[PDB]
Amino acid sequence: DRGVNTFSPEGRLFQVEYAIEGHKLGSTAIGIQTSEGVCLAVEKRITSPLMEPSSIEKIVEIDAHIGCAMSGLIADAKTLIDKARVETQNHWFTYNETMTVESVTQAVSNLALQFGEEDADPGAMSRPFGVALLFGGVDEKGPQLFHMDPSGTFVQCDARAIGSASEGAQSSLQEVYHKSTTLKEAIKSSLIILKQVMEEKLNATNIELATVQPGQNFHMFTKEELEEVIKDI
Amino acid sequence: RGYSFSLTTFSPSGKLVQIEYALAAVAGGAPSVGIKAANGVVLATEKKQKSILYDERSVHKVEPITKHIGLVYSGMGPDYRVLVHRARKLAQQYYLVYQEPIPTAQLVQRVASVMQEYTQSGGVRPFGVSLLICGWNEGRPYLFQSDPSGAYFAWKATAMGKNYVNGKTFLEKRYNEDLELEDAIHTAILTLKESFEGQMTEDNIEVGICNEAGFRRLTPTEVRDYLAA
Amino acid sequence: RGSSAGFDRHITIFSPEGRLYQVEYAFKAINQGGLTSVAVRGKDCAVIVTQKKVPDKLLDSSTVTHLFKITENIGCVMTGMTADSRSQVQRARYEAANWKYKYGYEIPVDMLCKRIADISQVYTQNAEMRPLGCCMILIGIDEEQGPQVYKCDPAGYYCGFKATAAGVKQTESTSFLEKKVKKKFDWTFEQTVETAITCLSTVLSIDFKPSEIEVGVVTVENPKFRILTEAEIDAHLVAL
Amino acid sequence: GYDLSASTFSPDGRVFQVEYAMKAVENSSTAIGIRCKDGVVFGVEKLVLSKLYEEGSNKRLFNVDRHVGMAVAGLLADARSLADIAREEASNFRSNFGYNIPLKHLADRVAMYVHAYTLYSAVRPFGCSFMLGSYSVNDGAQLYMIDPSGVSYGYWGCAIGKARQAAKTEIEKLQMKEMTCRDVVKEVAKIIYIVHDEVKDKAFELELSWVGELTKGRHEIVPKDVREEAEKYAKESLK
Amino acid sequence: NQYDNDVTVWSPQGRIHQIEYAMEAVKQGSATVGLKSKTHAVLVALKRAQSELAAHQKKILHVDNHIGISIAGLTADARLLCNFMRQECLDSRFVFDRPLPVSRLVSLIGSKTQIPTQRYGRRPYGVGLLIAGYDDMGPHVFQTCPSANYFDCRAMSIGARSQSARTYLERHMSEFMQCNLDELVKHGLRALRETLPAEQDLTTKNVSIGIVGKDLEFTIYDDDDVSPFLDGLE
Amino acid sequence: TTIMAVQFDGGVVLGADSRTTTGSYIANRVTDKLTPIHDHIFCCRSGSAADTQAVADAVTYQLGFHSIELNEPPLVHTAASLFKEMCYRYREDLMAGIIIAGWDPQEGGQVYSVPMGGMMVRQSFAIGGSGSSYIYGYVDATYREGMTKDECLQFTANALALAMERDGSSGGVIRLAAIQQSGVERQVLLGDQIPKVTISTL
Amino acid sequence: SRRYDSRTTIFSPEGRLYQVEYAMEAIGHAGTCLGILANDGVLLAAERRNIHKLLDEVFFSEKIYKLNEDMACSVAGITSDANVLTNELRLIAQRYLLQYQEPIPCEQLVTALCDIKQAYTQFGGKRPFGVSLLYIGWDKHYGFQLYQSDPSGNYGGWKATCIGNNSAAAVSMLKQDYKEGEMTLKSALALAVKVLNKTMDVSKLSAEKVEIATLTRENGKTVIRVLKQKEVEQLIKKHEEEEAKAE
Amino acid sequence: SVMSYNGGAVMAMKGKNCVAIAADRRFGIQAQMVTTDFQKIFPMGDRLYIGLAGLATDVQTVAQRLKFRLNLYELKEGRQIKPYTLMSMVANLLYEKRFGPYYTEPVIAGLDPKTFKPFICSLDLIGCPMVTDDFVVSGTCSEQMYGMCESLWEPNMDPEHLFETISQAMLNAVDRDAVSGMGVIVHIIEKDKITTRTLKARMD
Repeated sequence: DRGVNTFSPEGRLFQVEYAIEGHKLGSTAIGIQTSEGVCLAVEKRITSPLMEPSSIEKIVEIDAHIGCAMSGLIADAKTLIDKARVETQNHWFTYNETMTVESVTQAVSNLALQFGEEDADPGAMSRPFGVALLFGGVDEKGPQLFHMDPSGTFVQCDARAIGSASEGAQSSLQEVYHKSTTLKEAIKSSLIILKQVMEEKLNATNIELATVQPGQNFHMFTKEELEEVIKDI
Repeated sequence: RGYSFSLTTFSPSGKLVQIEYALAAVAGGAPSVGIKAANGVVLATEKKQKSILYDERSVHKVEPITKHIGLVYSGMGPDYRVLVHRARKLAQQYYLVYQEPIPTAQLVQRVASVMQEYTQSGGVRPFGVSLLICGWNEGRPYLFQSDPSGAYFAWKATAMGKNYVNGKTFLEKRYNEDLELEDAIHTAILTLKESFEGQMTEDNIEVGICNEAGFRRLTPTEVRDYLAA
Repeated sequence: RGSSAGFDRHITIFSPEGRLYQVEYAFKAINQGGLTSVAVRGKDCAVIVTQKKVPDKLLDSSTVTHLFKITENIGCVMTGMTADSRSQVQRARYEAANWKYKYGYEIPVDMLCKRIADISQVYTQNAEMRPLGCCMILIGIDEEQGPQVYKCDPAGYYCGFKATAAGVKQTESTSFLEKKVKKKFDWTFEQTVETAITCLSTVLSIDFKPSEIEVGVVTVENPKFRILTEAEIDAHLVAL
Repeated sequence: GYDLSASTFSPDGRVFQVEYAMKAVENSSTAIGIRCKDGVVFGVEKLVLSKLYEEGSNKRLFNVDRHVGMAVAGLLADARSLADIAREEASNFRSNFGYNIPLKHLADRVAMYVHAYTLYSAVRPFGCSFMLGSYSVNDGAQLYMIDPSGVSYGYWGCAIGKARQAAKTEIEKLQMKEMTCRDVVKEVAKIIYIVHDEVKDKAFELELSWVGELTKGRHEIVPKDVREEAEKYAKESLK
Repeated sequence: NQYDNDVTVWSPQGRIHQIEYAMEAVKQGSATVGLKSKTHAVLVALKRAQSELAAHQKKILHVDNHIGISIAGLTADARLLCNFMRQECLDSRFVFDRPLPVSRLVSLIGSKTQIPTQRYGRRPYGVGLLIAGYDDMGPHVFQTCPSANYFDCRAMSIGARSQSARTYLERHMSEFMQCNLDELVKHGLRALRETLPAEQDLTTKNVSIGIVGKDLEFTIYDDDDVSPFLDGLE
Repeated sequence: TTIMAVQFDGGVVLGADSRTTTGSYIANRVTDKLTPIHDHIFCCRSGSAADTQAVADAVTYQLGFHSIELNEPPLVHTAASLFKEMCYRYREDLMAGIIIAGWDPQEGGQVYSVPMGGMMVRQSFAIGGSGSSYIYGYVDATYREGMTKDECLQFTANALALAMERDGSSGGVIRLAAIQQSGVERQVLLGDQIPKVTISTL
Repeated sequence: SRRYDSRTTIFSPEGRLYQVEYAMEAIGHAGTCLGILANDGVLLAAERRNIHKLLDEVFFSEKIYKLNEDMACSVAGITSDANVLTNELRLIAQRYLLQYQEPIPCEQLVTALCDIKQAYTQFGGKRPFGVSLLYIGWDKHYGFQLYQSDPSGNYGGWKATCIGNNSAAAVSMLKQDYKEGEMTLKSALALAVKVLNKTMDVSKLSAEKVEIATLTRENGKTVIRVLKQKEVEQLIKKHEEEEAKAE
Repeated sequence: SVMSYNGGAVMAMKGKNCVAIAADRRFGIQAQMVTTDFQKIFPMGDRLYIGLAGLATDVQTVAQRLKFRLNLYELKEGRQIKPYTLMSMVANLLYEKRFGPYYTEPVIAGLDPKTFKPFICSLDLIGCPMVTDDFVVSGTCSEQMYGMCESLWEPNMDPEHLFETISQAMLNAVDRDAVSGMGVIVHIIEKDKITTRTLKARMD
């Protein structure tokens, strides 16, 4: 009936309005920014006990100081991840220094809306992407956490939650968060809310957690340390 | 810059109705007739002008392609002209490569390939014309027919246009295999005469022949003598 | 009468009868302007006449012309849509110049007509564009035959004539000219201007003034295409 | 279903897309032109919507070349596109042939460009009409007018806009063939003030331009003293 | 009900519903305000309250040393336009070793914006702008539209509920020329205060302020750099 | 080759020889180096025969189209500008020195030089070709302002005879062309009618 | 434009491809063709569809199309598409021979053609070819073979298949009279004649409503030979005799 | 020179309803022999052969492209090609590479498929066809076999005398060439027979 580019009586871009609805059917993720680093955490949502749980990777590493956590169409997110990696490596090659979380979020947001079906390119996209992202990292100003939408609007947050239970996850994050946290209380509360909202039982193989801090690199939690933390809680 | 999708598609029963409709268009042209004899072929058409104002000499329906091939049509004239032009080009390319005159069967195959290309490309309709090809090579006369779809046959006596059913029903009876070219002309003319609704004249019809010496369309002075009998 | 199935009346595809309705509509577009042309060829001359009805008197009527020059010895008269006809005249001029450049001599009238006709046949086949809604008439002197008069149409059909007539009153304006090719070769002498003006006036009842027509001329004595002046037109009109 | 494309004849042989792009013009504010012995004079009733804008915004008189003016009516974005095309046409002509382009040739070139947008489904026709005007010691004054369909005729005075009916009716009672620009300018001011509606539209701006022998063949804008006097005369005449 | 989908279809009234809808998109955004005096031009914007936790936005961007803009509408399209304007100014300085006139910049922007509105399978840029610059001829407050026509104005406000700011502006335009910079900016903040509902007053982190002038480049004022301007609005 | 043209009040006069060589052999001895570009415009050709023929043809075609669509006779300046455009675009592949002369209702007779390089200039009289270098002093000492048609014809014939009697690549007959508002005039000065100048004896 | 598009290359609400489903039904009504594999060679046997008296039998066959020195095929469906496919097959075989200086194997030929048939169902906007093919051949590795393709673009090796009209009953009766490994060429001809005699609605065969080709190896050479009318008549007489004798 | 880099010598002669073609076997590089069984004559048809001389890589390439095109032609038309038609096709193939050409000079010899009338012809590197009525040569000892054929040739010869003459010519021609030899093979294309022979030559 319509084309892909078609405003509505409210100027809304139907296809983007649908790609946004494609996100309320994903598994919840959570990021939180502290004065000592950032932490990301996402539910794995295992289907049946025959599926290997070490094969669900929803928190990848963009560079030695930036990590990403996605939700939506994990098949779509991979081109974005690849292009972000390539851009960071190009910036290193040219300027002999590390890129910034702001610049990476901005360069990735410029691929959104670049779709169409006539006089676009030799091989071009035919629809918008269906993935929301969450970047974290440290740079010359400290820990930062950004958020990206399929429309191409990126913001800077300190505690954001994306997914199918976010309208309930933020209602607790806004009460829990304060400007005087430490990363440890951050991790504890980020686990408590997950447990609060999930459908299964929060054990040490159906979740994921990583952290970046001014001293170290991007580091993923182990089934040893993770288990200890869960048990400790 | 042009459409890229097909305009001819399959139907729930497997038909191609655009080709069926191009055939319905062909079924409403003017009658054509071809008859292969022991030493030549004969093409005969109905060139009936709308009114006396039209200058008859300017436009012809029986055209040559090389020194030994000629064809007629039924259907749509503006499409017939495109087909004639491309057939002439095809014959010239063959002669350029092989330094030999093209045979009638190769000519018909290449023309039918073009007509088939116009059933599966993007944003075009099929031709609304069927052809009747004539030729002579290696001591033998040929006579083919090409359809709007791209399928060609080989005949001894056929008929196109309006009233083709009765045309071939009458054509089957008289046809002999020993028939000379001069006595075949009478049958070709007579077949046309069955459905004319008028009076025959040296400007109502066109007639072309092809024998050992090449293709040529008869002149009205000769059509007069042939019509006298 | 003729049924329809699908997108028949919107694009150039066959109807269940093989009729191409979208080309029968450009013929009706021809009758939109509201003019009428008449061309007559004689034993040594070809003549064009054209109605000249300007709407009201603020236009510079020295610019409202339906007569055009293609080469020195070829002239033309259009009927139908104005901008379409301008584009067709430009195309004919380019074709006529390219022929001379390629082959060293001047293009004949029938060759030019056939070129324009096969250019239009393509609009009848591809579906992304529309046919041009205009007719064309050409005249000229052939060094071998003499006077020639040809006419195209939006379908790609390009017959040749003894005396044509295109426009709104085509049928009756040709029914009149039918009766006069009986004898005397339709007055085959330089005064076929009389025949043309009479045929244009008989079914219009205007008895035109000295400036509501345009006439053009080619002759065997002088081959170039000339446009006769108002005084010359007036003298013929006065004689009538 | 015949109203959606410029590649579909109606069952009666019409093109409704061009017919609609013409309504687009048939409801826009009026502009007139008057040819004279010495030269041409353009005049447009420029509408001021709100106080906030600076006077001088949304000009409708351009300079296509150093001897050609231009007045527009309709969608101003399409108008600016056409003005760039015309500037392009004149500059190429001078670089090819070494002298200035005739108005007859320019109008022919721009009308062909406009008409090319009336045949295909991939584009839409322009929604603006315009007038040209020049002056050359060779051919004197000139005046043309191109439509959204691409037709271009020569005139003595034209009235594109919404009040074309009332504008043309009053301009025909003028005897322009003997007047001069100084004597025409006043008439343009008067007729525009007459045709102007002062109910729907409350306030309007007036700008004028001319090209003739007094400007040595260069298109200009009417100086401020002449304009003030013209406005006063028009007001006095109106009562 | 068949003319409201493509940008190359006229209605029986000679209108383009697609271009219309793309304008109704621009009305969704938060209001902005611009105005100019004898020697300075000023932009002031209202950063919208997105949520209880996120840093608000970026609504004013540098284009060049003398030009700055402020957007309302699709931010992706807005920064796509900003990149083109930046390249235009850079190209200018490379070829002629001088700056660009704001008028010629806006000409290029309009000519670029118009092309999409005519071809098949394309859509208009859904973003309105407000440009401010300084040149040989003084300040300029141009404004653009999704339909490619642009305007020139003494003072203009775009966004949702900007009708009240526009009324205040015209009602007080009588003194913008003579007024000083401090006086000029306050006139802007009052006008911007007009569009806000009853439950909210300007604070110190939901407003931005841009300034360009005679002896001064384009500058943006941060969260607590706008404090010297909001001290008197009683 | 020795081509020449001089300007008088009402039109110009053109002239040329007729010999086409190949090294030291005469391939054609009745060549016609004056070609009509339009009804009232001509051009003299020197240099490479194939180049000059091709450029004359292209310019002829362009100018005919231009004039038929503008609906008036064209200008000598327009012809010279088309020549200059082509000669400058292909300046490294072509070898052509042209002289354009004609008549237009707006300025009458003009003469334009386009030497190899693609530069344009208006002149009162112009000489070009391989043998033109032998008569520079003669045209400098003989020209006088405001001459008539017969004096121009005599001037051109004498200069061309002096060039042909010294240049080894020139000879044959003289071809003249006076162009005016009436039409074109072509004559040949062959054999014994070549104006003989006295050769020193003893 | 989008209004006139017909969308030939999309999925159905149940995972089907409607254009291919309709081309298969087109191929459903064509002339009967049948193949049979044996110990010493393969054979094809088609049915003549155009039987008009006024025709001409200039060609050595109507539906055979020798593709190479070792292979041959036969078609059912649309002749116009069949011609394109046959030209393509010849070009593929010659390109293989040019690159390797050996003849091509039959499975490689069939594969390279089915790729082209498949690329018409996934992108391009065109319609697909409405043609089914049978192939016969001989190569170094596997000897006598017999394949079959279809509009979608998938093939398969067989021992006795049949396409066209009433191919269902043809295969049904083929299953009960074919015995693997013991069939010779003569028993193959007998079974082919006796299957064609029934699966054709006419009263009895005519030796001109049929068309028969074989393939053998003789003296290290492949021979592809179309049988003649007299041979076919003799075979029909033999079939008539034995069948009559039983009852 | 490039066409003297591998050596070679081809020869064709015409008789009374019979043709004969011959070549040498040596394959070598500038001054050193590698093998002695190189093939330079190719069976394009039932009674239609072609012989190639020059650069050996181009000999092989041109033979393979020609076989490509001839297979396609005989499958499309339905019959065998004629000697005259084959010559035109080869000339077209060689002229397609007018700039950057193959270094090979072909020779054709066949019998008319319906009149059994002989045919000999040779082409130059660019595709210039010259048809003769006595004999053609090509290779590095062209002048030597010219001198032999002009003296030994007679009109209306039998196959026996034709074989004797072509063999006696090739032997003495290549006995005076440094980069040709190692044996000679002779094909005799009669009406119903094609006899092949190998002569005993010198191996130095």
